[PDB]
Amino acid sequence: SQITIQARLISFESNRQQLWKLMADLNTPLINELLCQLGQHPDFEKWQQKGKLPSTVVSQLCQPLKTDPRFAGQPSRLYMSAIHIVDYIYKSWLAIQKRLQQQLDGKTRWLEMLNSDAELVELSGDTLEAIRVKAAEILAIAMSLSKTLFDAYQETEDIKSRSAISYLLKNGCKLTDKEEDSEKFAKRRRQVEIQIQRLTEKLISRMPKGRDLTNAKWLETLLTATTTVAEDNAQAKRWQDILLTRSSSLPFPLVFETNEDMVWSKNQKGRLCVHFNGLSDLIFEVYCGNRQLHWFQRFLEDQQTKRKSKNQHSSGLFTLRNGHLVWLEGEGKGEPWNLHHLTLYCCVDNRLWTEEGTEIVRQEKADEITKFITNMKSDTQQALIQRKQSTLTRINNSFERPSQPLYQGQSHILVGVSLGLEKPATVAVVDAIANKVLAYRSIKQLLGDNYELLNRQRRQQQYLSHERHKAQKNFSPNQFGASELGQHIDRLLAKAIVALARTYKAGSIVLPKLGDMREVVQSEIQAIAEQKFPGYIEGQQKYAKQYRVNVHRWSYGRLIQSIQSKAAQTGIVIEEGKQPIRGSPHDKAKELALSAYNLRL
DNA sequence: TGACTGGTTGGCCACTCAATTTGCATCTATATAGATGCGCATCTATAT
Repeated sequence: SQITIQARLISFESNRQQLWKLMADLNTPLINELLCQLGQHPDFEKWQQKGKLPSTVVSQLCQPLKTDPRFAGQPSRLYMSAIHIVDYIYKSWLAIQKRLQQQLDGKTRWLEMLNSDAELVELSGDTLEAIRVKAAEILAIAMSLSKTLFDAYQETEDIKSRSAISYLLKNGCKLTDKEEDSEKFAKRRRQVEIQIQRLTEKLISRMPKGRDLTNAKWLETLLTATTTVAEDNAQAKRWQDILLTRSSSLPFPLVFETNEDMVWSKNQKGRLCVHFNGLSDLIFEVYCGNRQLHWFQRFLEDQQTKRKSKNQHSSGLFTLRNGHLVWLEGEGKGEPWNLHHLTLYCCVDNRLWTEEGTEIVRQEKADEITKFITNMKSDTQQALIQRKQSTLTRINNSFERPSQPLYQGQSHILVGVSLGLEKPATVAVVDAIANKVLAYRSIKQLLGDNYELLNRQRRQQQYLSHERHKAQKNFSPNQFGASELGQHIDRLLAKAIVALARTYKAGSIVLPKLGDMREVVQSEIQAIAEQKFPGYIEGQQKYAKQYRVNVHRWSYGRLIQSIQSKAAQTGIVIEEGKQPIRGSPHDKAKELALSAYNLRL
């Protein structure tokens, strides 16, 4: 449901320079608090096993750095911004590492389980029919299915008769009469080996890096490498890998996770202003287009409404949720605080705009807070329960807000969206009780006046990829791509799909479980290419470049998110299902929506 | 007393095969104009 809106902040130099000095000084303990985990912390491998960072460890590394002679000059809210960012860095990276570990194991199982029909006969000492009969018994026992069969191979080895359980699993949890081609099986088993290899490589990841602004390592390395002689090829390359590294120009943003830690006001000139907790001397002026101003007026109205009411209304329902203050990169020459541009990005929960939507968040938080208090039931823990119960009481007192009746769709009408390489979207609206398609749309309809933009995107990707190649050979800085055009097209389709869902009173939009299509294609094309260029690895990589590149450029996750966002701002439910391997783009969309309807029970 | 601040859970070449075009040689079975030979009319001559 959340959105991010933005404004540039304007102030006189003294204020934009003082804030830069604090952020160039704050950017450094964001580096030192990474290193205090990256190599200093002894428990680190226990966290990599569990997949989660302990909720207090970054604060317990930061608390003694608050008096460090290098870091002591900063407000209490700038240290909380440091702790926030470093918590979110590790809390992300450990959660990436854990899903990779789980995938590697979850296929190391399957590379053991996957056997040819002849190997099952040898391993069982029995007929492939005896295996078909035992596979029929195992389905009769089971009737969670695929997991239950995996568990019944992980348990219940059963005098190697788990051979028949692998026979079900390789057949997609079904009986098969046909006996398989050993060349097709060799390609299949090789794809798993490739996925296993690729996972054992990706299992090791570069320990998350800090944004060093100082150039000190680079300058020290330059004067070392030019005046001294390396003792090894490894040392001479270690200096090369440092000297090639581009250094950052921007400090990490400030994060203000409490909405009240931004204070709003109106300037004499009638313009809006803002100030931050601990920087309450530095008034900043808001500059934003009238297409976004209504939120910045709402910020000040939410604040005035609470202050006019003796704090009896809660910022648990303030339209602003959190702010990220960032320096966007400028152009040309000048001091960093005169060259770059302070920009304030406000997280906003869009459903807090209206009274009917605010009531949803009131019920959502009142249920979550009630459960929290009953799960809790020590000294400061009682003070925390005072924060919570003052919220649980205050959240019932309403802000005066715009009214708009909630959208309601028919529980039987669904929009199916089918994504692919040639057709980025294609739509079928199904009445699932009639089994009747109400409408279909192809791309030429689904973004209408804008259909020239798909042809533009394909021209621009091809044109600009060649210009980047020509530019790199000359060391030109000019490096451009179609990324913002692809982002616009994915947003045009997201608006049109939801406008169509509203038009037909659909209860939900259905999006495919595409999963990691990029890795799957990379393994399939490799297992095939190894049969056509054996030993010539450069020829294996050249086999289907344009197909592999087009799959790595395929924006399916960004279109899926663009539709999710616009649907949840409108109130339409999102649902999911398996996308058919065969059929036209329409048939894919039709069967996808009907499948998601069948999954209701 | 209402402000401030602090808290905190595929490509380049070499080789092969079906085909399918084009040309030439060899029947072949009919169509068609010129010798050749009776079969009678017609004229001439000869005799009682």
